[PDB]
Amino acid sequence: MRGQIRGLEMASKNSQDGISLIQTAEGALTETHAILQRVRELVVQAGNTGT
Amino acid sequence: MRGQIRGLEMASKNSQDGISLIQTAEGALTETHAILQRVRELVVQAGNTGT
Repeated sequence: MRGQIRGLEMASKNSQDGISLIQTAEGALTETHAILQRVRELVVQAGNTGT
Repeated sequence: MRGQIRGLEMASKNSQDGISLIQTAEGALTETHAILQRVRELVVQAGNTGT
């Protein structure tokens, strides 16, 4: 039982680290996203403004 | 949705620029027009005044 409890607690640590990682990469993709929003503004604005 | 909203707003800008362009060229043709009115006055007045 102490085996399972200790290993499980350290597993909780492991999982929280995972939450950290995925949180970082996610916010990174959020920035990527907003940038690409600006990109579409620059593809509409680079519609040659028609010509 | 933010894609469509942003791109659409900048599209409104694009269209208003188009309104500007067409407004300019239109007023130019208006001047051309009135000039050609004077031209017909000068083709009637250059009817040789008959002779």
